Amino acid sequence: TDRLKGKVAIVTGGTLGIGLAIADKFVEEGAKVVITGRHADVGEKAAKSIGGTDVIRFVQHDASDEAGWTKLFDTTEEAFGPVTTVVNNAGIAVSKSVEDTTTEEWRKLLSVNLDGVFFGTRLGIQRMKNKGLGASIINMSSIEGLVGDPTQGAYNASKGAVRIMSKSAALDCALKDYDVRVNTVHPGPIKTPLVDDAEGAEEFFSQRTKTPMGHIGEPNDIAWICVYLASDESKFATGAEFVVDGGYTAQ
Amino acid sequence: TDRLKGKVAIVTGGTLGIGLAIADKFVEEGAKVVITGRHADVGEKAAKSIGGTDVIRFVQHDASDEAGWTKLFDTTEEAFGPVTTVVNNAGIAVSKSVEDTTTEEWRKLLSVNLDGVFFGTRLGIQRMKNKGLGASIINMSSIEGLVGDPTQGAYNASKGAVRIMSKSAALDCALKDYDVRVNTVHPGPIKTPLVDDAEGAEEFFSQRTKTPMGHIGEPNDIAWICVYLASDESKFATGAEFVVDGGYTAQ
Amino acid sequence: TDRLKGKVAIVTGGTLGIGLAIADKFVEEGAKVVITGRHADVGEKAAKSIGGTDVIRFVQHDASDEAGWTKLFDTTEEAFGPVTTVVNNAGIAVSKSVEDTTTEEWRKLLSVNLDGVFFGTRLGIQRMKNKGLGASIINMSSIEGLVGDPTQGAYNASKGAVRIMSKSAALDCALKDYDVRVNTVHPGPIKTPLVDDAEGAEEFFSQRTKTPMGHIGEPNDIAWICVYLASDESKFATGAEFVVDGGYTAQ
Amino acid sequence: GMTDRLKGKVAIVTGGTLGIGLAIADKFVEEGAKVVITGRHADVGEKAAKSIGGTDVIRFVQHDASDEAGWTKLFDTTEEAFGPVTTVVNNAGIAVSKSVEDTTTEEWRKLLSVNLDGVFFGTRLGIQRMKNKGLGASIINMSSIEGLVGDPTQGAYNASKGAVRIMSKSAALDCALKDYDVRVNTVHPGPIKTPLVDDAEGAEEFFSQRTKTPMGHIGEPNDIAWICVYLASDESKFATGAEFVVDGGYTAQ
Ligand SMILES: NC(=O)c1ccc[n+]([C@@H]2O[C@H](COP(=O)([O-])OP(=O)(O)OC[C@H]3O[C@@H](n4cnc5c(N)ncnc54)[C@H](OP(=O)(O)O)[C@@H]3O)[C@@H](O)[C@H]2O)c1
Ligand SMILES: NC(=O)c1ccc[n+]([C@@H]2O[C@H](COP(=O)([O-])OP(=O)(O)OC[C@H]3O[C@@H](n4cnc5c(N)ncnc54)[C@H](OP(=O)(O)O)[C@@H]3O)[C@@H](O)[C@H]2O)c1
Ligand SMILES: NC(=O)c1ccc[n+]([C@@H]2O[C@H](COP(=O)([O-])OP(=O)(O)OC[C@H]3O[C@@H](n4cnc5c(N)ncnc54)[C@H](OP(=O)(O)O)[C@@H]3O)[C@@H](O)[C@H]2O)c1
Ligand SMILES: NC(=O)c1ccc[n+]([C@@H]2O[C@H](COP(=O)([O-])OP(=O)(O)OC[C@H]3O[C@@H](n4cnc5c(N)ncnc54)[C@H](OP(=O)(O)O)[C@@H]3O)[C@@H](O)[C@H]2O)c1
Ligand SMILES: O=C1c2ccccc2C(=O)N1O
Ligand SMILES: O=C1c2ccccc2C(=O)N1O
Ligand SMILES: O=C1c2ccccc2C(=O)N1O
Ligand SMILES: O=C1c2ccccc2C(=O)N1O
Ligand SMILES: [Mg+2]
Ligand SMILES: [Mg+2]
Ligand SMILES: [Mg+2]
Repeated sequence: TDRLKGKVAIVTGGTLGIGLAIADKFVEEGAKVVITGRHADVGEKAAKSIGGTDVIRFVQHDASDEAGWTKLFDTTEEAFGPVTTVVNNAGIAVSKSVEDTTTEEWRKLLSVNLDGVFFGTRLGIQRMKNKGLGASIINMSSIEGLVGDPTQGAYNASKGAVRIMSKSAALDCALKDYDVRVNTVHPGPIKTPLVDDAEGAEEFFSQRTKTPMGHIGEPNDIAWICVYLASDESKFATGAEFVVDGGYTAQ
Repeated sequence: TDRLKGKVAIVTGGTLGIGLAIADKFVEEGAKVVITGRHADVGEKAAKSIGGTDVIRFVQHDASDEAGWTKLFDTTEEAFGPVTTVVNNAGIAVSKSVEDTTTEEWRKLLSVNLDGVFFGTRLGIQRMKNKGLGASIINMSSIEGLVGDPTQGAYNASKGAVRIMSKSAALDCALKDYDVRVNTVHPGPIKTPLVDDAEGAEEFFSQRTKTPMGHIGEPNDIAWICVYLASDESKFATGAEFVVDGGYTAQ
Repeated sequence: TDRLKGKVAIVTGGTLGIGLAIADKFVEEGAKVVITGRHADVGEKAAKSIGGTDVIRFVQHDASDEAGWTKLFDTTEEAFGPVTTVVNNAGIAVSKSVEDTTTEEWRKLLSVNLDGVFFGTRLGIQRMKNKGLGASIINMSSIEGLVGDPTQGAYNASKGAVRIMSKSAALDCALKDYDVRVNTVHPGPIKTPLVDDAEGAEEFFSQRTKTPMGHIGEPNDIAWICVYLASDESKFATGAEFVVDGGYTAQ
Repeated sequence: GMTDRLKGKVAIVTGGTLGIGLAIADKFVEEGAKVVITGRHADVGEKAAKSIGGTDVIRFVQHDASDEAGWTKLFDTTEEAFGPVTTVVNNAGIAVSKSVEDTTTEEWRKLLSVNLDGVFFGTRLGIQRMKNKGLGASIINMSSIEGLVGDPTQGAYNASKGAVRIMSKSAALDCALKDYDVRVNTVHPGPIKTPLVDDAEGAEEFFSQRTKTPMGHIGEPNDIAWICVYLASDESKFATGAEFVVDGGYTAQ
């Protein structure tokens, strides 16, 4: 039995890392999937590496581009039918303390990590409510929405915003019987291009004082909890935080 | 396609309500299960409803009886092989505020809800560590381990204890590369005999000021998260809290 | 006897409501205080209502105005000497679900509630670090930085961002021995002009299902926890959340 | 001029003869409260009381917090000395350096009888004795950062402090819904220099590592006393069911 039977998903930033693995396991469990990203070559190769146009397709869309979001839903519904599932995964990092954060860096990171999740959640509610789809919006927070990090100040702001904004949306949808659920996923450190391109990041976060398991995670670790959250298995889960972090926040 | 292929699970209180559904879906995903209960009559047919002696068996056992835990593991192990999965689900309730709680009520509830979880977790670590089994201890807390209830004082105490004790155990297992994960599950109100017997409770907890979804969940809602937590899909999840509560704690 | 002897505090949005009472009790405990606000008429009287130019002054400044923050510190230090204490209290509300929030409303609320706190915290760290001042940055979050509200989506986002960004700042100041602490305050409902102008709000949040105490608080309730956080009494408190909410988030 | 922040209050501080409790007793008296401190060792207890003030403001009572019957005599004794009790600090607690795996059942029951049952006995009796008297009554239950995060080598302690954390919310809610005029809150110290820490070899050094306490040092008993003063005063009349964390940044990372 396919765990995402009948589901049609948008996965922002689905061409690399966590987003790519969410896409991969979404198709594996029966979902039609549109992945987005900014770079077209990367995006088209990523999509075909999972399957053909009958199951998965790439759409060039910056998650911070408000107007492009309506085209994204229209295109996705054209190819596969009504969207049932939105994974707001696109996100960037900035290695600066609050003290050392430039306003340009601040605004740039928030435009993607916060405005883009807002745009996808607001539009996802409008387009998916009251259709009996078992709709599910999965917003990618982080353990950095739960704890602080002295060199990720703007990132911390954005992931904590996503954490609580998601509860507002969850509550509204539940109280209004919209048949739309909203939850946040909080990965610990995961081996991705994001982490690979940060020199010494994996060794640093593999320290026992950081990740008690003594190693960082893999993209599939996050894909599988997103499968649970996209599926009707989680029909009673809303407004909740799902932490897959090697024990990071437990100490 | 069997998400729990090769797993051997103990499920305390697995003859009614949430425990019964956990066993049901554990076997559907390929796991041998031993369920426990104090009443041999109710417990014997409960085992048969899911299947036969090649998948599931009943073992009479009070969760607060420390010596029986050793017999429970021995019994399970020669029946099905080395135990891989422990779901500490057995629990009782008392409808008293802290002020109105008698010491006998206090002690009785904690012997099951706190001592029993301790016995299963402690022995579960001893018997499952260092065997490459992908061991998982799943400790049933509650939303009542996350927020208070004015007339569930003893219950709140037990569920907050389970919440943080599981983190201790998760951290020690991770730091010692024991290959045992420990997580807690936090159901909101769920239609079970425990709830069916408290008169007017389902209606009370279906109010929007309690559960935002306007209804209470079903035992299968808790079964599917335990499936995720018992499987190797969650191998980076330890010391974390998984909340399935219809939005109850999100407001 | 004076619990804030020698302290020099900037209190943004100090002309009404909570900020006014913070300023009041700060001057009462021997702090020198600059309050800010947008309306000069209201602000000059607000300052005069507490004391003369020797203990308190008003500066017209919009917390979203980044360049003005540098002038605001300069003006405060000219008047009273080096700033020891920054209370990022200016904030606004928008009564819209996520689904109904206009992008105009989103950007406007975040410019005050989030950018304003970022500007104040970042400059505060730069201007107060390494000067033996027992410096303290107090960032005004809300219970709405902890739980969601279906009709305050952007507000929830802002208060969640403030909650976790403040931890980042607290950690970096602690690790670098800056002698700057950073904490967040999380009021529940408080009788202020913000609540009074919102028709039916006080009645709604006084419901026992919302505030278990059956009434909302008053500005001095937040003033006194801010005095504690500004004083050297709290020299071991950093990165933490101080909730004064009538029991709102305890259920 | 300023004013005694605990004028008219009457406090019971369990385990108030050493460490955090002693500092809570000391600053409670400084702020105008009348205090009874408890402890198991009368020698330590009687000198503790005398070091803070006379019997007009503070007295010692030998009492084991696990001893339910003694709680009644304790409140009776405090009433006769000072008047109706207004403030209960459930501070007595002990530790056990064992993982969950390595905890003997005897270590388990002993720690919980003090850390959990003792806080239950004091909270329940505090409510019964202080409800409906308009005293501005406040129950302060001593949890820990170890009621918020785990520690691999304090499994029973973690259990006890997580229980205190949530049981206090139950009591806060019932008290508020019933208009008892009794607030209940928990305090969560990070590592604090006390006899409990001093007697654990290498504990202060371990918890001074930046990976544990970002401030690079542990706190002192007055750090906890001053938040308890706030919680006992009518200044916190709108605070109930909440967690007050004074930990040098430990749980912020
Ligand atoms: N890696 C971790 O340790 C970790 C931990 C916790 C949370 N997270 C979160 O999980 C999410 C995935 O992170 P990751 O580690 O997989 O990052 P990654 O390896 O850098 O992948 C980034 C993906 O997002 C796309 N992307 C970047 N900017 C975008 C924009 N403006 N609009 C649309 N798409 C964009 C990228 O494609 P293009 O470059 O072609 O646009 C790429 O497909 C992020 O939200 C991150 O904050 C990551
Ligand atoms: N129902 C809810 O809304 C809800 C919500 C959150 C959390 N929970 C938690 O989830 C767990 C299951 O609750 P439920 O609603 O399924 O309870 P339930 O309907 O009362 O079923 C409890 C099961 O536990 C067994 N049990 C009772 N006392 C026992 C003991 N001393 N030793 C061993 N087994 C015992 C019972 O069998 P016998 O009668 O034969 O002993 C029964 O099989 C509990 O830990 C509860 O605290 C429940
Ligand atoms: N009241 C509650 O129940 C409650 C609960 C939780 C949190 N809070 C938070 O507490 C803080 C104060 O709220 P309140 O209820 O006291 O609000 P209020 O009664 O509306 O007072 C707000 C104060 O901030 C000033 N202000 C508004 N916009 C500003 C800007 N852009 N720059 C500088 N100052 C500005 C106002 O003066 P001008 O209008 O003249 O500028 C006024 O002095 C806010 O951060 C709010 O989010 C309030
Ligand atoms: N120190 C820390 O770093 C830290 C951090 C977080 C929380 N805490 C908590 O803070 C509280 C105080 O700890 P502390 O570090 O100040 O401990 P401490 O220095 O060991 O002092 C403990 C006090 O409690 C008394 N006590 C011990 N067992 C008792 C019992 N059964 N009944 C009554 N009194 C008893 C002791 O007196 P006798 O010796 O006369 O019995 C002593 O007066 C405890 O709840 C602890 O769990 C401590
Ligand atoms: O992007 C990241 C990351 C990179 C490297 C280590 C930890 C983390 C984390 O927690 N998030 O969200
Ligand atoms: O025992 C209970 C209960 C009873 C009635 C409604 C909800 C709940 C819950 O969440 N737990 O744990
Ligand atoms: O501004 C507010 C407010 C107004 C009225 C009721 C509750 C609240 C709250 O929680 N915040 O933050
Ligand atoms: O009792 C203690 C203790 C002792 C030594 C170091 C840390 C801690 C702590 O967090 N609690 O609660
Ligand atoms: Mg902006
Ligand atoms: Mg709540
Ligand atoms: Mg931590």
